[PDB]
Amino acid sequence: ATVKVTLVKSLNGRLANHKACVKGLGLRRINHTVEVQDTPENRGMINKAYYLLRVEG
Amino acid sequence: TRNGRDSESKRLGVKLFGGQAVKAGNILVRLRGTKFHAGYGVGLGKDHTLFAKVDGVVKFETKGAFGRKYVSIVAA
RNA sequence: GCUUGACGAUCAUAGAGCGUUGGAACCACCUGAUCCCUUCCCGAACUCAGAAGUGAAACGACGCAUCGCCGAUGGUAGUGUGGGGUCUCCCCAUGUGAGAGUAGGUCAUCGUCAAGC
RNA sequence: UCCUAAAGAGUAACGGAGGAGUACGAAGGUGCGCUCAGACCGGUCGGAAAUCGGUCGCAGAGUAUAAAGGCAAAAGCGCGCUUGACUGCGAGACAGACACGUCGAGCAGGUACGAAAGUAGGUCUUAGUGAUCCGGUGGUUCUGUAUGGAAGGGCCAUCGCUCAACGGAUAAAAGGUACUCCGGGGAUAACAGGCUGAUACCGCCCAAGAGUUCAUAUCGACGGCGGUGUUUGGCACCUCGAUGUCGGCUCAUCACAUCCUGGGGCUGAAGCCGGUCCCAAGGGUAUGGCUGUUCGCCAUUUAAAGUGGUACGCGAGCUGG
RNA sequence: GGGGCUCAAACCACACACCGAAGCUGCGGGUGUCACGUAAGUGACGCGGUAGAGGAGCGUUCUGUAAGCCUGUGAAGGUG
RNA sequence: ACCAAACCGAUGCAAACUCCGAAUACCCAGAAGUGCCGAGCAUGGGAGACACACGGCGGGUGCUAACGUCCGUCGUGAAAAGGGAAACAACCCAGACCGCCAGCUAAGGUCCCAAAGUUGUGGUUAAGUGGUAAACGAUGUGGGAAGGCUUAGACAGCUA
RNA sequence: AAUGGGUCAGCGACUUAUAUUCAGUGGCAAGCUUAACCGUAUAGGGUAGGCGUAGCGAAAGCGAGUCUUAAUAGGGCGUU
Repeated sequence: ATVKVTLVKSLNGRLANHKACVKGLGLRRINHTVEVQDTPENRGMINKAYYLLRVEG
Repeated sequence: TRNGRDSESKRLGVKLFGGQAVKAGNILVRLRGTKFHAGYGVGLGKDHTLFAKVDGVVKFETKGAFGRKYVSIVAA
């Protein structure tokens, strides 16, 4: 119902779509953690940018 | 023998894809001789341009004998 | 409730082929072309007047999978993204995923109106 | 017009292929009608073939023209009438830097065909073209230098011609410079360097073959795999506010793919000789006639007159043929 | 890269720990923007930069302020 | 006893072939949240630019040569320091507001130059392979599948 | 291993005029403003002229409309 993601890799060479996904999750910099709702449209941005994140829950 | 010479690439193809709201004069398909045929409220101009005669949304139905692709506009 | 017409929906799982069967109503063939009408030359098409005959042709309904056409599952190829390698090419993670072929289907399914049963 | 073009558009090359600078008064409009092409089998001029009778047929024909894409409501084909190849426009889009360009329902006025719904603002579609300024011609409601007219101008319709370097410098446009000058450039060639190795050079893999036999003592066709940067290239990365050629002289220095000298193996090595292949870079490794020569060809020697890298070593060391 | 390395200081696995940046976090400052705030007043997100756009300043000389004020108990300049 | 289109079957290949046909990307609609407080649009004021480079992927040209050259698309450099790759615009990690003799990490690393394991368990490797490389040639060695020759006494070596 | 500079101290490069456009800031406001020139002269006078209050049309013209047009239709431009 609420999942928390942590940005653990940089944005500095990423595709503009992937970094738009990270920005649309609310993440601002490395080791920054938000708590986001586990809607299926939040999980799409979590899954596109899967390689930069740390998705605990 | 010698070899240059192309032409200016006439920008053909599908404008106004298959769910889009259309007004009553809009060009549907720029076409080089009827890939897509004229359906319910669409017009078939001189150079086989499909245009809209009424409003509604584009259908793109594959209908009937001869396997023809029809562009029609459903007033919805 | 079925049969024959007409009109559509859908365009082969609806087709082609082969076989059986339909005449009283319907339709087709049929008789004759004076008269309308027609033949780059026609009453063999188009047209009129029909009612002697025939369901042979055609058309319709029922059968058959040899032909055509549909067509899984599985795998394979491709490929988005991320990473590797021995980097003119592949591999791994993850998402996706055919064409072909194989098993198997199919001798259609619907609707409106009109006469008959 | 197709490909390149990455399944929307678009997309470059002195990349790969073809075309156009028009035709048509019916090859346009409409109404009605109709399918093409092909095998077959048919011999008394054509004999595979013309004219047809189409059984199978099963879009492969045709389309004014290149290619692509489309065609049964055929957009193909025939006939009858005929001018919609109309005038005013024009909702709205497509394309798009701009100038241009593309499609178009509908409305008004008049017409074609059709009995009538209706179709008709050219052609199956996309090429067939050219701005402005000058002039020419026909209208016009406009202007009309005191006034009435004209002249000239304006708007509307139209022609030229030449801009094919086809967004068109002007009505009108060839050269030489080794006598040259200036401004820039390593945005760009020659030298050398750098990347690459097609080419060149040196090795190796299979072994048809010849070597009188025997593939490997020596070669070795057809093919293959490499090494070196050795030299003709390809590129244009450094240098154009200068890195001054070829050759000779003088002086070199390294490599080894060894010319001599040294050590071996095999042999189709009796011995003098050799052939080939390993190991070895210590030291040696001509003088001349010709030509500017490097090279080369000769003459005569030597144990031998090695092959290459060094800005094709070396002109702030010489020469300057 | 060198020294050097051979039950490795190489390779293939797997494990746990550590180092490592101007990255993150802590602590202390400054600044931009936005929102709040009787305008003290905090918060939140920012803050590499060439051409270039925009904003805000320092200093020099002259004129007004200035017949003022400073200055021979010492100006300007020069050097610490 | 030569030769033989065509159809029947088997078998391939195309950028300018297609009975088929993706992944993606593109267009539209509706939605949650995030957006640094905006992102998009429009009208104006001022520009600069209009020689790009290299790398990955998808291609043309070349010799699937070149730090060759022309396109598409990402990334970086230009215009970006820092750390790593010894040195090394463009490769990897990461985007420097300022101070700190604080901590944790990324890429890359942990014997000594030089900060951190002479760390642990199980192997492989004897070439200094690692720490340059192809056709092909080798009783080099580790592992895993299989055949038959296998005490009526096998594979090379003595008493017709 | 491209250019440039031996060094120092002085000097050495976006100005000015006139027309204009946009922003900011003021004055007046359906109006605003003067130029020459006059002036006991930075005052005051001088509103000629400029721009605004209406547009459309190539123009005649007509005007909250106008142009095109056979059209009171369409469409272009305009109108608290």
